[PDB]
Amino acid sequence: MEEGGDFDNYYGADNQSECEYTDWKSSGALIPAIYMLVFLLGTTGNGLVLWTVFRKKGHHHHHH
Repeated sequence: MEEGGDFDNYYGADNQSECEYTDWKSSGALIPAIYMLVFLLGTTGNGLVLWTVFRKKGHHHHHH
């Protein structure tokens, strides 16, 4: 029974929107996980097999 008569435009309704109830969900108690399961599957995967082969080549970085 939230009075307010007509014209009731709710107001300050943002008090129930993505503002400070989802971003602060954790921050320091949730990232250490997703960043732990994506650490061995977001870099260790590959992105390297090329680097190593980048110092070899066996030419001159050219192929015109």
